[PDB]
Order: sequence, then C-alpha cells, then structure tokens
Amino acid sequence: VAFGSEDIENTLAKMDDGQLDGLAFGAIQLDGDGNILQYNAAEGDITGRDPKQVIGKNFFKDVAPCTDSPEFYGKFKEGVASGNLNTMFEYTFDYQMTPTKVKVHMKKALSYWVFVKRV
Ligand SMILES: *C(=O)/C=C/c1ccc(O)cc1
Repeated sequence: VAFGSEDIENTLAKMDDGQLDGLAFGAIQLDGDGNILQYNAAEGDITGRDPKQVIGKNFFKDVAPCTDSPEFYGKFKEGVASGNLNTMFEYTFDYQMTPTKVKVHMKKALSYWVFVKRV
C-alpha cells in the first residue's frame, strides 16, 4: 500500500500488527479524543518513540505537543466532527527528536489514521 492511496483505509482495515509494521510509512491510529490505538514500527523509526509504550497515551497532549495547533490538531478535530476526515499537509516534528520535515495524511478509519512520511 502506498502513502496517500485513495483507498488506504480499506487496505489497512484488513491488517495485523506485523502487517502494519511492514508499511513503508508511519501509521498511527487515534480515537476521537486523540488517544493512541495503534502505532507502527515505521513511525517509531522516524520519531524515536517505542511503539509498544505509546499505546494508550494522548497524541496531542503528551506524545506530540508540536502537533497541538490549528494546522494539525485543529484539522483533526474538524474532521472528527464532520465525519469526513481525509486531509494532507506538510509539517515539522521536533519534540524529543531531531527536527524532521514530514508529509501527513489524516483519514477516518472504517478511529482515525495519521500517516507520516519523510520529505
Ligand atoms: C511534535 O511534537 C511531534 C512529535 C511527534 C510526532 C509524531 C509521532 O509519532 C510522535 C511524536
């Protein structure tokens, strides 16, 4: 599955942990409050977070404070509310990691996905 695929949520709906860990891009699944449900190996490779220990933490409050902004969190919340989350933008991740430019794709699951790749 490619980053930004039109039907990416269909493909990932079928996937187990190892399968998610085999993706070419970082993949995070959040509930509507931003708590982390899933977090793959590729994401940990970008961020330095241990995927096994971030599960259950709040993405916006505790893991990724730099994403607590209108440009990221605000877009998440709008898409949770509208029921149509499917949005793509550039961002920089810089909390407890080397500042790293990424592309982000947020999309509602068949739970909400946050997909990340380096740029
Ligand atoms: C800004 O603080 C971003 C941090 C971050 C982004 C994504 C991750 O998976 C974890 C940390």
